[PDB]
Amino acid sequence: DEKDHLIERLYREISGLKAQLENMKTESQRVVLQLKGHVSELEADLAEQQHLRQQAADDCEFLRAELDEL
Amino acid sequence: DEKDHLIERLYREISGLKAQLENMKTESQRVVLQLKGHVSELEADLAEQQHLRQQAADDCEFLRAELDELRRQREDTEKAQRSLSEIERKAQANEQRYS
Repeated sequence: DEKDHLIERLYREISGLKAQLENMKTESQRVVLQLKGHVSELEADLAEQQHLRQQAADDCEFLRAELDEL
Repeated sequence: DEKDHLIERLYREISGLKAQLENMKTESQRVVLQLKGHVSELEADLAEQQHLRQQAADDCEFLRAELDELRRQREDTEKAQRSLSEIERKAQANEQRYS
């Protein structure tokens, strides 16, 4: 015993940090994936709705023409 | 002494693990926040589109009805024409018949 304890003590701490790092890495990924997924869903949704908009916009515009014509 | 070397190494491993960790905490915070805002920007961009779509949708419905009515008018005017006309072009077509 002596410096040997300082050694064991330090090894214990290192062992801790490594463990810490891993958990935070796992936790960070479990979230960034879930957030990215939600994002990709929305992007999709937006594209579809963004399309329907243009569709209806063009529609009325042509209807407005067909009318204003006759 | 030989253990002094090992002690020095361990203290350096630790200081590095702490930085390594720290960075991660920081990056994770940034990344997660940025995404969360991206969601909000879309959570909204979407409403934006659903709104304009709907707004335009029933907008055409109205026009579509405007058109049906005008077509109804033309249609009924014709029926009255090809009906009252058949009566005349068969009454005066009847007068000459007796000559």
